[PDB]
Amino acid sequence: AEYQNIFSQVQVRGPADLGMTEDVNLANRSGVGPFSTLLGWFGNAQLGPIYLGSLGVLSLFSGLMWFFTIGIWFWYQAGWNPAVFLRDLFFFSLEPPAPEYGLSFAAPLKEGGLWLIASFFMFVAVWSWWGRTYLRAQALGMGKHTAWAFLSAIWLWMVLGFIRPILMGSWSEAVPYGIFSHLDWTNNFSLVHGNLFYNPFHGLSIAFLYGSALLFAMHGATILAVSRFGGERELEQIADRGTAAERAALFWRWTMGFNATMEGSHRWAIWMAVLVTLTGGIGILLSGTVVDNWYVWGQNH
Amino acid sequence: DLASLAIYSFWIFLAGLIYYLQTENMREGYPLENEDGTPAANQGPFPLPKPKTFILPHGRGTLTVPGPESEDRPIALARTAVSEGFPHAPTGDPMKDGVGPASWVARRDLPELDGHGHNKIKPMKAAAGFHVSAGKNPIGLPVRGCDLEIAGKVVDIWVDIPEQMARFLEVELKDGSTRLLPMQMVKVQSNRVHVNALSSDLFAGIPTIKSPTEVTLLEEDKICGYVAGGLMYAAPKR
Amino acid sequence: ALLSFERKYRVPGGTLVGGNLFDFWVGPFYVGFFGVATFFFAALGIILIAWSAVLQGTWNPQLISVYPPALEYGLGGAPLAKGGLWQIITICATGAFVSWALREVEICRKLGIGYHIPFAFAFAILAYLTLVLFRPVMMGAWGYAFPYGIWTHLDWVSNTGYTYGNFHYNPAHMIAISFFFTNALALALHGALVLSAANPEKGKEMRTPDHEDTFFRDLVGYSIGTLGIHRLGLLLSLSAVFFSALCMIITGTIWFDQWVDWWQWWVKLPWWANIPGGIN
Ligand code: BCL
Ligand code: BCL
Ligand code: BCL
Ligand SMILES: CC[C@H]1c2cc3[nH]c4c(c3C)C(=O)[C@H](C(=O)OC)c4c3nc(cc4[nH]c(cc(n2)[C@@H]1C)c(C(C)=O)c4C)[C@@H](C)[C@@H]3CCC(=O)OC/C=C(\C)CCC[C@@H](C)CCC[C@@H](C)CCCC(C)C
Ligand SMILES: [Fe+3]
Repeated sequence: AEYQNIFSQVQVRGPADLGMTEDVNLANRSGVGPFSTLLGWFGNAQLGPIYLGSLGVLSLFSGLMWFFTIGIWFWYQAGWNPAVFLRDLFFFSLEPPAPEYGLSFAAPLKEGGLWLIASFFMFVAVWSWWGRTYLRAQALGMGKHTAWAFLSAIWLWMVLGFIRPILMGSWSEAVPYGIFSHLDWTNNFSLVHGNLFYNPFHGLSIAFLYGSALLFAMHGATILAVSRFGGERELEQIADRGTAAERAALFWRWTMGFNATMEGSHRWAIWMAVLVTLTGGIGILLSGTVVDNWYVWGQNH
Repeated sequence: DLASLAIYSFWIFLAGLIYYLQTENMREGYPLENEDGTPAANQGPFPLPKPKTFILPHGRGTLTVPGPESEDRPIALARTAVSEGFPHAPTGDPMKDGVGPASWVARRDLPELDGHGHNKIKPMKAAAGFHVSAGKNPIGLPVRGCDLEIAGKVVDIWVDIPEQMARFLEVELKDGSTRLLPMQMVKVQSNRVHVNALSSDLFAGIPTIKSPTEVTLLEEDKICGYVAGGLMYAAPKR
Repeated sequence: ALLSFERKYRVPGGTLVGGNLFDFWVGPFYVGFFGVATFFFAALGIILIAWSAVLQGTWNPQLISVYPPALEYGLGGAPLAKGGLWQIITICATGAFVSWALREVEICRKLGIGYHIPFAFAFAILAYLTLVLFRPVMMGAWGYAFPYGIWTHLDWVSNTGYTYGNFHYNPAHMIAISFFFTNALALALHGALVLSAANPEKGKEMRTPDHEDTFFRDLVGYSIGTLGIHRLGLLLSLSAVFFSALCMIITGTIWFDQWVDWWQWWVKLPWWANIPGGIN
């Protein structure tokens, strides 16, 4: 049993870490939460503190206002009966306004207005959280990478729920809120546009999605394999290359004939993942607005 | 047609991206060299990027890459063949000499610092409030190498203060001196700590540290280097 | 020929087969015994494909396709041009993948690192083997395996899925997709954290892992840690490919009806089956 660094053999605990103070307004950080020994076998045992400024409460609130909206509707659809609710949970669905109403905010509450309300709550939840992304990084003097990458996820989501429905002239074109129904939505979207397999942006997007699993498997495994020379201390291995970063480059270079740097590998990483939603959103955005049929479009590129 | 405009632009943007990425990944180890240290002829189709400079945080300096490259250390190996592409035989004891899978780099001879400028790693005994919170506490266990001989006893754990994690066991020898073993190379069991990499007689050979309450990056390399090397080089005695 | 710090690692030893016989590099590439294995199996495979090409009739890559024996051949051989070429290419691919791994193990022993990479690779090899060997065997025919062509294998993906309705309703295919998506989440996050530390605000100095922990706790109340994140990527990755193999191993074998209908077990539970209202 040669050991693998997948689970910790011994946990070690010290005084709670209240973290770095940079330009952060400490008035908004809570106090430390508890310490999970369970979590601790795999990563850090410490919960919190969390920073909750004004934008944080906004996000957390409208967010919470996005999830009760769908939930009263789901509860209605159950006829207020709790055993039905559980039974039919994946079946309930909050559908958007019918095609007759185009982009109007007119549609009755019980037949599309609730959709828009929840959507509204979601819109301000996601963008305010995006702000939070940038601002926590500013206060720490860090680069803006997290926010840029998160923007790429926002792009797909924006395009499905908001931009594409607008460009197509109606909210009926947007995605319902339900577990099964959003899946149906997806299958049907493909059927109606001549099969997304013919959409070259769909293919790219798969390429990066699979690519992400490939890269993160590679990366994670590589770092764990050189964790016997401190390889996970990636920032210092950036500033002063050790044997960990050398032995890792060189496994790849002996394997496939080229390699990364400790820093470089993270660039491959951010881009591999980000391109999933970058290409994905373009592909959706062009569907029905410019290409009614990917098969057909494909026959002429 | 707009969608074939989009896909064509994208392939172009993607070629530029691979270019950026691949050159970004040349800020170390390049230029390529012949087995004897001189610049190789075929450097590949990618040019080196324009230098960048990281500012280090604790009065600790700059790093600028690409930059002049050198091992800053003797490499006890010699060629075993008359042309490019073969193994280089250890000219001495490879464990002692720091070659092969016993290699270390000439990293800085100072310790890694936390965000507050303190030593990142301390022995637990000098780490205020720090204690084992779960799993078998190794302290006091005998340490056994791959010959199934006892090589000493655990006398503390060195802990990463900011990440609250075990990084080394400090082990005492018949001698009364101690060595660090990397936490990742030991198996803690209920009646012992087992070390498959090293045989009892190779413990004394583990590179030692100059101060008993801190380790420099240079020292960590030599130690980690040395114990990983034993998986190949202690294999006779295993 | 060498990275500037490479020489000190290029030592004899590590090999699993043949001692020093194949212990050498060609340019940057190490060469196992398993370097030879993978060249042989790969080259043979490629030749057999350039060939299966001329017998089906092209030299264009979006067209070239190689189909398994048709369903009637069961689990037995089939004339070269009528699917045996595929059978043999499959043997060759398995040949090259397993070697590539074993070669990886050899590189690991030489570098004195752990086996985590080739181990991870092994999950991919098992996904492939599920599609071309384990599923087809449990099913009676090489004909259920997918064919080797850029666009034709997508046809297969689509015919195989729609045979069970909307494949979304495969529950294990659901777990698996979660893992892929979460993985890409973690990958964007991991990359952006490390990078936003190493390339901070500008004129400013490199941040630290404490900064990285701090950023995450500020943002979401928790931070997994630089060891954790790499334990996590690995797990999320492999889990996704594991549940991928699970979702197809069970399809056409223990479950062969419309996947949507499977969920009827939940809704038909006695305590709430007959109660009225709701969707059902
Ligand atoms: C996994 C579930 C399905 C499947 C579903 C899909 C779907 C759905 C799609 C693809 C797509 C792809 N699939 Mg497929 N694919 C399957 C199994 C395979 C296997 C295999 C050996 O098992 C291979 C080699 C491929 C290869 C491919 C590529 C041609 C393409 C992009 C993959 C990628 O980037 O992944 C991540 C890997 C990397 C980023 C590493 C780079 C790998 C390179 C690009 C692969 C080159 C393969 C070469 C063309 C064929 C080998 C010939 C050699 C000379 C021997 N698929 C199974 C049957 N695959 C997409 C496509 O656009 O097709 C037109 C697409 O939409
Ligand atoms: C039969 C079904 C169709 C099909 C129809 C579609 C459709 C329709 C779409 C895709 C999309 C995708 N498909 Mg396809 N897909 C098919 C077949 C496949 C196959 C295959 C055959 O094996 C594969 C591997 C894929 C793979 C993929 C992905 C590459 C791509 C989604 C990227 C992503 O990360 O989304 C996940 C990421 C997001 C959804 C962004 C999330 C961002 C927001 C901001 C998160 C908000 C969180 C919110 C606050 C709530 C959280 C609560 C928290 C706990 C607090 N498809 C077939 C042909 N596919 C998407 C795409 O891009 O297409 C080009 C898409 O729209
Ligand atoms: C219309 C089609 C159906 C559908 C039918 C199927 C079918 C059918 C299958 C999947 C499978 C998958 N589907 Mg589904 N699926 C649909 C919609 C989706 C959607 C979506 C957004 O709607 C998503 C995200 C997914 C996602 C997924 C994944 C869980 C999985 C693909 C990855 C995998 O297994 O890789 C594992 C990786 C591999 C197999 C690659 C192996 C690589 C090998 C080992 C080495 C290759 C080396 C190469 C040759 C070398 C080249 C040379 C160098 C490049 C130089 N499906 C729709 C509803 N889906 C597949 C699955 O589960 O497979 C087990 C599967 O068979
Ligand atoms: C398990 C997690 C993920 C993963 C991990 C993973 N992949 C890996 C590794 C790891 C850890 C490696 O170490 C190894 C590597 O070297 O990466 C650079 C690798 C690898 N994964 C690769 C590809 C790959 N991985 C994929 C997926 C995944 N890999 C999972 C998502 C996919 C997908 C999703 O489609 C592909 C395409 C290669 C880049 C590399 C393995 C290279 C190799 O084995 O070389 C040997 C063989 C050849 C060079 C020649 C071709 C073989 C011939 C017999 C003929 C062709 C066969 C036939 C099946 C063609 C099919 C045609 C297609 C159109 C379908
Ligand atoms: Fe990393």
